[PDB]
Amino acid sequence: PPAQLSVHTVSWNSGHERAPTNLEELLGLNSGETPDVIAVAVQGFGFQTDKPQQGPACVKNVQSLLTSKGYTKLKNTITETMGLTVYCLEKHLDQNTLKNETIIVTVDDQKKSGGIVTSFTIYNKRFSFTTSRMSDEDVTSTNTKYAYDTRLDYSKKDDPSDFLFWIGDLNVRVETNATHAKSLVDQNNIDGLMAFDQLKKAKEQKLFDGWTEPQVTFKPTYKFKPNTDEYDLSATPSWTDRALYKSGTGKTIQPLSYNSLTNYKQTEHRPVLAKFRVTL
Ligand code: HEM
Repeated sequence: PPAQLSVHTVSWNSGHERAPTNLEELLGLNSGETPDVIAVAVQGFGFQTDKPQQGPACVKNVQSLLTSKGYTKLKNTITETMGLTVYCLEKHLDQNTLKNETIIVTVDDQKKSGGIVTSFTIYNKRFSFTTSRMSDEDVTSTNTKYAYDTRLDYSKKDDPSDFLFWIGDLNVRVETNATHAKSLVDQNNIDGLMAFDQLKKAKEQKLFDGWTEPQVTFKPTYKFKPNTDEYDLSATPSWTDRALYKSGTGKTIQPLSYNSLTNYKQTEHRPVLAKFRVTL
């Protein structure tokens, strides 16, 4: 059993955008790191129908790259609006104890909002990965717009998981006007603009209760004019794709880095890559 393990997560509200072919940078493998676990979460439209027949390229390109490095895909789960994939180095897996399980929760009759939780155990420690999606206009269990449901929160279980990650666009925005928000961005006053971010509000309302986000030093990841680093000020600049972490059992989870990937400009949101070291 190792004392520690490393986890990379990436999420991207990628909308209708085709998957990129440079996956190495997206997964944080391009400086030669070899994480134990990799989770990838996407939000968008039309994944399950998969009109563009992107599913086949994804599988082929990801499996190429990751199978070479020792990874096994634990699960891919696709809905109309969300994608969650979890990989782990094959050398950590015991078939007999893995208890690899996923649930899908949907909140609306069109199955467009809700979330996905994938969990598995290695070395007698349980990991859970959540992604979620909510629209501004939906009527919800929380009577808020935030992409939280207690059914997706494995920290509220009777037997809570040891390491928990929640990755995606939480539908948390920056609650101030665009002028003021842009001024703070231009001043690099990231903490000043985070003062207006709605995660703290969601937490006051007991949503994402006890979940921690790594310190944010990067500029808002939305809304960009595609292929540029210029904000489109039709929306207040906001942190859309987030990574939250928790333990249910007093385990240490240490963020190593947390950053938006500015090289992926093809769309209005920039992906966010987080790296953690967990102590078993
Ligand atoms: C229109 C856009 C997209 C569509 C329709 C789509 C559709 C799909 C489908 C159908 C699968 C499952 C394929 C199968 O199991 O046979 C899949 C897997 C996947 N997609 Fe997407 N996707 C899209 C965008 C993206 C984007 C932007 C990413 C970003 C990296 C991404 C990452 C993944 C990953 C990692 C898998 C699992 C690959 C594997 O290891 O087998 N997808 N997608």
